[PDB]
Amino acid sequence: KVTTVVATPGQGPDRPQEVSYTDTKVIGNGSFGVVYQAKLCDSGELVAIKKVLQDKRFKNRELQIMRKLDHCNIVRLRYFFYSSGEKKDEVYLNLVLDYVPETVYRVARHYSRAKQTLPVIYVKLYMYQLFRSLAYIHSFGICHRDIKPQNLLLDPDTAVLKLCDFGSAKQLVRGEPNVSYICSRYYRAPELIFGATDYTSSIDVWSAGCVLAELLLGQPIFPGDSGVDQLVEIIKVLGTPTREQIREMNPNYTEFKFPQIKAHPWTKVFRPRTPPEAIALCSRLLEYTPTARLTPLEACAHSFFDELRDPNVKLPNGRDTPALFNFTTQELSSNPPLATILIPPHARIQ
Ligand SMILES: O=C(Nc1ccccn1)[C@H]1CCN(C(=O)COc2ccccc2F)C1
Ligand SMILES: [Cl-]
Repeated sequence: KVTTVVATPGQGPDRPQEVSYTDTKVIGNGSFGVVYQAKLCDSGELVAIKKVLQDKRFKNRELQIMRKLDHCNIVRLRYFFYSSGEKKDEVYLNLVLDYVPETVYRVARHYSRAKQTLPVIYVKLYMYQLFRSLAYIHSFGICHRDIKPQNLLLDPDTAVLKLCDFGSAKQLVRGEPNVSYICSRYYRAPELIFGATDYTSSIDVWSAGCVLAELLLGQPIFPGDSGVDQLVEIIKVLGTPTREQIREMNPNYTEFKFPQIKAHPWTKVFRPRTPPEAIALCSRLLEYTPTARLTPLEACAHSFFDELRDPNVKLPNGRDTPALFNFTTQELSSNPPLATILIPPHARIQ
C-alpha cells in the first residue's frame, strides 16, 4: 500500500518532487488536526506528516515560518503538499517532517515513573540545544510561544534535540499587541497569566526555565489548574513581586492583592546533590521582570554548560556529543562577543 504525491521541498527553490511513502500509521491528533507516521519508499527513512485544515483567506503562518528556518536543533520540513478527504470541499496542508522517535516529555516521565532523575549530562545537552534553537528563531524576531517538554523531540542514541510545533509561533513586532492565551498551562510566564499583550520573546525563556527545573525536580515546578493556583506556586518560590515588578510584567495592574511570602532559598528547592550552577541558571531564567531574564545566547554561555565545552566530553554510551559549536553569524547576532565563550579553543583548531 503506497501513496504518491507531488510535494514542494521545505527549503531550496520551488522544484516539485514526486514523493512516495507507505506504512502510514497515526500518532495522535489534537487541535490543529492529525499527525501520521510513514516510511519513504526509496530511502526507507521515517517521516511525520502533520495534516491540518487550510484557511482560504490567508496562507498558513506555521508553513511560512517553517520555510524560513534551517537549524540543527529544529525539525526539518522535508516537503509540504495539499490534499483533501472524500467530498469535503475543504483543503488540507500536509507538512512532511523528519521523524524523531522520542520527546523530552516521554523520557522525563519514564525516569519519573521509575522514581529516578535524568543524568545531569543529558539535562545539559537538551537544555543547551533548546537555547540554541531559541537563539536562532529569536534572531528573526520569532517567538515559539509554546515551549513545553512535549514539543522537544529527541533521538536517544545521538542526544540530538529538536524544537517542534510552530502552530503558536509568531513574528513579534514591538508596538503590535498579541493574544495572551497562547502558552501551555505549567510553562506560562507571569506576564501571560496577568493577560499582558505587550509581551516579548522572553516568555520562551521563562518557559525554558520551567523545563530545566522540571528535569531537575522530576515534576513540574509551577503546577495548578487555575492562573491563581500557578501564581501561588510561583510566589512560593520567587516570593511576592514588588510593585515595580508587577508594573513591568503587565502594566495594566489587573487588580489582585497577592499574599506576602519571602523567597524560598532557591537551593532549598531541589534535591541535595543538585549542581549549584544548574540552580543559578534557573533563577536567571525564572525572573518576574521579563527584561531581567537571560537571552537564549547568554544562557548557552552560562557556567552550567561548561562541561559541554570540555574537549573530552562524550556521551555515556561512548559516541561524540552532537553539533554544539557550529554557530552562524545570524545565530550570534544577538551578541557576537559571546562567540569567545560559546566556541571553545578546541573547536577553533584547524
Ligand atoms: O511525535 C513523534 N515524533 C515526531 C513528531 C513530529 C515531527 C517529528 N517527529 C513521536 C515521538 C513520540 N511520539 C508520541 O508521543 C506519540 O504520538 C502522539 C500521541 C499523542 C499526541 C501527539 C503525538 F504526536 C511519536
Ligand atoms: Cl519545473
